[PDB]
Amino acid sequence: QQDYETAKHSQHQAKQQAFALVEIVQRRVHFSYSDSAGMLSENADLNDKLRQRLEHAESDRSRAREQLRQQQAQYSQFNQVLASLKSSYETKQDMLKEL
Amino acid sequence: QQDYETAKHSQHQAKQQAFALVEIVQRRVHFSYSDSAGMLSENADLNDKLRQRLEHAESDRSRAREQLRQQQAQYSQFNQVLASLKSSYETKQDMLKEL
Amino acid sequence: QEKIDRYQVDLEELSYRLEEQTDVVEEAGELQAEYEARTEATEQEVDELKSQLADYQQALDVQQTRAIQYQQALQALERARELCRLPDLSVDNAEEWLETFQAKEQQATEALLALEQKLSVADAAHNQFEQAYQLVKNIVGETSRSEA
Amino acid sequence: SQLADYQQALDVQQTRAIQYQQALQALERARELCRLPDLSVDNAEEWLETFQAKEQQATEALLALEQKLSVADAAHNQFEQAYQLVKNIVGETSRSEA
Repeated sequence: QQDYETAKHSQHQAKQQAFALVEIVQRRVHFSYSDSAGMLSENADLNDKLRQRLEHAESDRSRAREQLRQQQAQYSQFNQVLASLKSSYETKQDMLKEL
Repeated sequence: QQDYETAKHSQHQAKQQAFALVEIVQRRVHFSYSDSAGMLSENADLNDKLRQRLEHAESDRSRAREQLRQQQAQYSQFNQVLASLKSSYETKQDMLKEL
Repeated sequence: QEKIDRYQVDLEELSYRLEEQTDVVEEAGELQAEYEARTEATEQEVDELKSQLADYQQALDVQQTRAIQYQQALQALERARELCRLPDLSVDNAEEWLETFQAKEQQATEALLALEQKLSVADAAHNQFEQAYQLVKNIVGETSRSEA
Repeated sequence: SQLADYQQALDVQQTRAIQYQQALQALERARELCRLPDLSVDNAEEWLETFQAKEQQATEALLALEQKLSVADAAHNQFEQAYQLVKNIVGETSRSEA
């Protein structure tokens, strides 16, 4: 029982640490607001910096677009090959039934 | 799990309200000069009409996104059935040529 | 011989099906390209409208003079006053409310974590229960838990 | 929208700056609570899965422990009955090994 309460506390430690890490993962984009923090500090016309950040985001967005396109192509390829295996196994099972 | 679900809801609401108060605290300084004032609405009319047109463009673009996504799906299933047919026919042809 | 004939018939039917499905799939692919082209066209129309609107508003909005700035503070205060059931909520007392709701929030997190610990042990218990059940089903097939 | 609605008047910028402050604070907090000054947003996912595994191992540990306690509700008599039965069937043995 003593070791059990000890383990409970250790579980609590793991829980808190994991919860923190999760929170940061949620705030993952917020760290991208360091530019927003710097941008806000301008306290004057800053549409130039806005446009710069926008261009950087556009580049990243297109990069992710290609990432997604190739990824979905790969996934679809795997899907067709899996389906081909499915159909082939069905057919083979059928010829086995017949024989 | 139901209990934890409710607890998570409560936690989210508390966190949101806390962030709202953090925002108030930050904007206390901006309230500090709440007396100031400035000009406004110099070019609203054409601006506003153009906002509305842009919004219509947004809505149509969202429509297009939806049709694109659903069409990608349908294409995917059609391709999968095509691949299944491919495997089936190929396996059957292999069986016949074997015989 | 007869078996070969049957399989030849089967191959004919499969060929017809493949032809038809290839037709449908080509139709679907060209429709997908169509809907892409249309969607990118709409995207570019939206981007054009946004960019040209930005161009038009350029000179309008640069000269803020930090004098329309505080209104954002006004809306934030009102949003909090609605979200937080504190009609008395004022920027002067907002700090006590901040610390108080932070205390409640961390308290809720701790209660949530205790709930999570108990939940995370009960769930794994259930998981071993279900894994045993699946093993039973695989080995013998359908049966109720009481039989497990 | 911000550039086309620069009338947004940096309110979103205010919120994002405040959010960055909170994110920095949270990163710090985790670095302490996890005692991982060696940490970054770009790899925090890795330590996150890592300590998800750790919390897992703890959870199954504690789960086995909970069942062990739940069965430990068993009185003393069962322990003696079982040990004597084992000692009869096999012969003298340590209770740690029975």
